[PDB]
Parts: sequence; C-alpha cells; structure tokens
Amino acid sequence: TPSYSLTPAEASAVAELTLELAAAYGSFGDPVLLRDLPRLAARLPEGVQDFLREFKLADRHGHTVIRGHDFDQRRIGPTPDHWRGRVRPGPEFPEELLLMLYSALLGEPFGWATQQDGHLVHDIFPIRSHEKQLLTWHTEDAFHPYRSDYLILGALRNPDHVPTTVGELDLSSLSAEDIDVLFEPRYHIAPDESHLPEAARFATIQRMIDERPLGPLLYGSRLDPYMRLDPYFTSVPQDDTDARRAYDALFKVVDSGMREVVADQGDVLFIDNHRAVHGRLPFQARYDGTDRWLKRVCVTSDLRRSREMRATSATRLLG
Amino acid sequence: TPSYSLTPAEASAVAELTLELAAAYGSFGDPVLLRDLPRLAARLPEGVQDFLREFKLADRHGHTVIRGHDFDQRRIGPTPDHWRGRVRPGPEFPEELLLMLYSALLGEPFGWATQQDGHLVHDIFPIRSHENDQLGMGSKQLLTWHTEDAFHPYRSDYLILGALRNPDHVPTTVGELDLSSLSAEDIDVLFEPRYHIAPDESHLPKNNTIATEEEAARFATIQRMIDERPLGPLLYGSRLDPYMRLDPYFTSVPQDDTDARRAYDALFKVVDSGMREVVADQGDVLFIDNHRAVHGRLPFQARYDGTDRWLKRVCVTSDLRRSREMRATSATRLLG
Ligand SMILES: N=C(N)NCCCC[C@H](N)C(=O)O
Ligand SMILES: [Fe+3]
Repeated sequence: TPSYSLTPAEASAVAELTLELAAAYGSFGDPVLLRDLPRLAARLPEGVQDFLREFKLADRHGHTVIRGHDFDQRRIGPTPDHWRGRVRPGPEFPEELLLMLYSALLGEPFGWATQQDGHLVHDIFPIRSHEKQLLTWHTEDAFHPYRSDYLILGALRNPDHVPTTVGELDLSSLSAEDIDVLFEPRYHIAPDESHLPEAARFATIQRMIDERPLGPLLYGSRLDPYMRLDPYFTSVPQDDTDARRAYDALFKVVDSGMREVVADQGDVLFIDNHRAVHGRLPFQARYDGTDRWLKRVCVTSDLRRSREMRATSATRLLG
Repeated sequence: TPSYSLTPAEASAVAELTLELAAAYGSFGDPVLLRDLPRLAARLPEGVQDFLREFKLADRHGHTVIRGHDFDQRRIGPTPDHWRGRVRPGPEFPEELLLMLYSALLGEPFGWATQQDGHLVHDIFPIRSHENDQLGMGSKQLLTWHTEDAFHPYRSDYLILGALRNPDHVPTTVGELDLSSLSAEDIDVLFEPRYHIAPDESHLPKNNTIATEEEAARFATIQRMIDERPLGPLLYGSRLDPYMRLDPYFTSVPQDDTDARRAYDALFKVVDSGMREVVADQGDVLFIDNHRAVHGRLPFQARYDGTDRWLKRVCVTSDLRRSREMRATSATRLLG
C-alpha cells in the first residue's frame, strides 16, 4: 500500500496554508470557500497533489495515507463532549479545511443533511450518550446509489493508537462462476435508520423503499471488480442458491483479508469506498478531553448525479 | 447567457502558458501530462478559473463561451486534409493543451476508442471523401441538433469546442429547455420511463469487436440495452429545472402511448424554437452542458484548400470510474 511521508518543510507549508485559509474565510458556510477549494488546493505542496492524483487515477488501491502533518495539539484544544449545539468552526478549523482541500483534489465534498446537523466535516470521537463487541466491517452506505466514492479520515489525535480496519477484494480466491453470479442484480441491501434525532425529494429513495430492487455486489471490471458489501444489511432470496453460495465465498475472502491500519496523530487515511471496506475496533474511552479524535469528509466524484435528492442546485447535502 | 471575454493581457498569458506546456510535455500519450492537468489548469488567469467553476457549480445555463484567445495562425498552419496519417501532436498542440486544461477544470477528459483513433482532442474539419455524410467531418449536410449520445449511460457530461479558425463565421446551433413553455402534465410524462432511445451505430456491440471474454464483457450492458429495449425518461434530475436527453433521430415514442406522443411533440417544439445560433469564431472556446443543451451545426461549402473551418473537440466526464466496465484497463480514458 503506497503512502506519502511529508518532510518537515512540507508539513510546515501545509500547516501555514491551513492557518492562512482559516483566517481569510469565515466557515464552510461561506459559498466562496467552496467555490475556491480546487484552486486553493493547488497551493499545497506539489508532491502532495501529485501523490493524491496518482492514487485517484491508478484506481488500484483501496486505501492510502498521507503521514506526518503538523496538527497543533495546543491550538486544536481538548476533545469535545458532543457535536450537537457546539459552535462551528472550532479552533481545529485549519485541519477541517485541510481535509476539504484534499477532498477537492479527489472530487467534491458532500454530506448527509440529517447526519451531524449536515456538517460537511464529520466528527469522530467517543460519546457517553451514544456509548461484548462485534467486529464489523462495511462499505459506507452500500445500499445507496449516491454513496461516497472516497472517504477521508484525518486523525487529530490517537493517543492509544486504536487502528481502523480496512479490507480489499482478492480475486484469485474466487471462482469465475461465483464472480459472474455476484455481478448480477440478485441481492438486497437494506438502508439505515438515522431518523428523527420535501415530498418530491423524499419520494426518490422510495424506489428502493417500496419496490426494493435487487442490485449487484460486484460491478465495474470483471478482472478487477468494484464492490459494495455491507454483510449486516445484505439479503438474498432463499430460492437463489447460487447467489447465496457466491455471497458466502465473497464474505469469506473479504473477512479473512481485513487489515488493521492505524491513523496516528498527523495521519490522513484515504479510503476508496468502491475498492475497500472499513470498520471500527472497540476501545476504552476516557471522556476527559484527551480521547482519540478523527475528522471525516465524504467525497463524491459526480455531484450532479445526486441532484434529485438535493434541496437546491447549490447544496452539497442530500436528503 | 453568461460569457467571458479575455483582456489582451489574459489572452497573452494563456497563449504563453500553452506554448510553455507544449514544449515541456511530449504528447497526450504522456501519462504525466494527464496526471498534471488540474494543477496546470490552476496556472490559467484566475478570472477564467472562477468563471468556469461558477458555470460548473451553478448548474443552470446550458452553454457558455470564453472569447478572445490568441490562436497564432502562422504557427497553427493549414487545415489538414485528413485526421489520419498526421504527425501527432501537430503544430496546433498548444491549443489542444488549452482545451485539455479547460476539461480538467470541468471534470475529466475521455474519448471513444473507435473515434479518430481514440484521440482525446479530436478534429472537426471538412474531409472531401466525407462530404456526403452527416458528421463533424462533413460540410454540405445539415447536422441536426441533439444531446450527444443520448442513449449512453456514460455519455459526455460536457463538450468543449475550440475554434482554431472559422473564416466564413459558420455558427454552431445550440438549444436549451425553457421549462415554463410546457404543461405540468407533459413534464410528468417526460419524467417517466416511456421512451426508447436507440444507440448510434458506432456503439453497437456487433459493430465493434468483441471476440474473447475480456472484450465481450465490455459491451454487455449495451448488448442488454439492445436486447431488452428498456424505456426511459427524456427529462430527469430536478422537476423544477430538469436535465434532458433529446436526440430526435434516435428516439421512438411507442405508438400506443398517446400521452408520451403528445408530450414529446410538445418538448420537441419548445427546443426546436429555442434554437440559437452561436458563432465560435477564431479564438472562441464553446462549453456545452450535455445535460442541459442540445447542439448541431449548419451546412456549409468547404474549399478543401487548407483554409477551411477547423475546430478541436474534447468530451468531459464528471466521473471516469462510472464507465469502468467499458474501459480496457483502469488507466485508459477510452470507452470501447
Ligand atoms: N514530461 C515531463 N516529465 N514533464 C515534466 C515537466 C513538467 C513541469 C511543469 N510544467 C512545471 O513547470 O512546473
Ligand atoms: Fe463506516
């Protein structure tokens, strides 16, 4: 797995640009910052731009990491209690912007209007409210036609080095018969809850919500397939014995290939949502303000493709 | 409809940039050039970048033009007799690079493997032996308007047309959808899967090969569209400001669907009467949203003497990975 380790000079240039941008724009609520993202991202170290572009275009690895960023722990401040009601942007604005720049290099930043007040940058930290653990892994929103193309996870802090799980597909482990079955629309993938704590928009998912169209698991190249796998919310018709058999073999290959990848402080992990599944590992959280803290941006290659489910032309938020 | 006119200073800087890049890279066959495109495009005048970003994000107008480029006629040379058998890249390489930079501001340049040897920037100029055909390489025949590759799930999102020369000022026709001109009932019908859109012959899996497992799977989605003839909408996206895919020549309205037939005739009438003539003269670059505009071209008499109208064209996708099933390798930008 290709990775990029920034020099102190690169790390300094990235930190500097990050602070200069945070001082010139109010928030992501600012329309012009969103406009300017790609032009602004062209001000990053050329080596960093080149690296990410090669990852995107190679379309070969499920994940990559840019390491050795300088995240000012004093400035960033203590890991907060909750995301809700919290004033945005916080002191860690610089780092959020960084992930936004990285997102514009990859595609476009987007979010879910219900998820975390619909903030384009998502918080990942322990919460006592939403607190024997089952080690699960998945494609992000595997059911959804407009699911992420890429995920960017920036580790602000990770004092106990709690890894992330990420796994890819090994084809040589599967027969040509199983693969062919997996390409066919013979599988149900259920949605997700995310409800409670606008009709023409809503009645769109209703094609999956009422009729429930069977979709494939593998698509793209047949020699190097993409995947959408969420074993927890996946269903197969009982009478489709071929499909169930091919689903078992696919699970067994992916499950056994899972790797632990640590996003330590200063790391930014890039997950290709079409080539890799990811997951959480359980950990003992302190709640004192020193807890592991990641930020997360969802990237779409094609914003306009989701227009039917977006409120207006301008909004990057779905639903 | 917004456009951008370059100051002479801006035109000079663009020209200088494209000359520099022309010397620094060998050809579009160089993978590093394709990689570098978006970063290189950030060296364009900031006004231009902002303008095109705003066109892209606004997602409202169906075309725009950037006017007033300096395309050096002496360096560019005579309009060729044919696209086959030319030294690649030619003396007009700086202009091709320009369009590639613009494509990277909008999305990703891509092509069709069967079209002009898979060249990402293709030529539009009269070819004598092609005089009797309805194509870009023709002249005498009217190129009637349409969405490019209406049938194809991976058709262009944008088209970039750059006029190297146009001595007789032959306009391009482009048309948009005035939604206020249609009934709410017609719109609802046009949003419904009630229309059959046939592929252009170039896209036929029996037309191009095929033979071997690998090449067969690359056309399996198209073959299945040919076998099952699914019906689809002519309008999609947002009901208040819809995208369209309209190719009158390849659209079949089912005989028994009276509602669809009424709405299609309504849609056709609006678009046909909204048709605008837009002249891309020397130094003009035309941007067409393939989801909001139709385009065509007027007939003209070619001279075949090296002085003919000459346009360069780039197709743009907003998502190269969507067409992965139809591309040979991960790296290729060629479909088929
Ligand atoms: N074919 C190769 N290797 N070209 C490298 C030159 C790119 C340098 C870039 N245009 C610049 O001036 O920064
Ligand atoms: Fe997840």
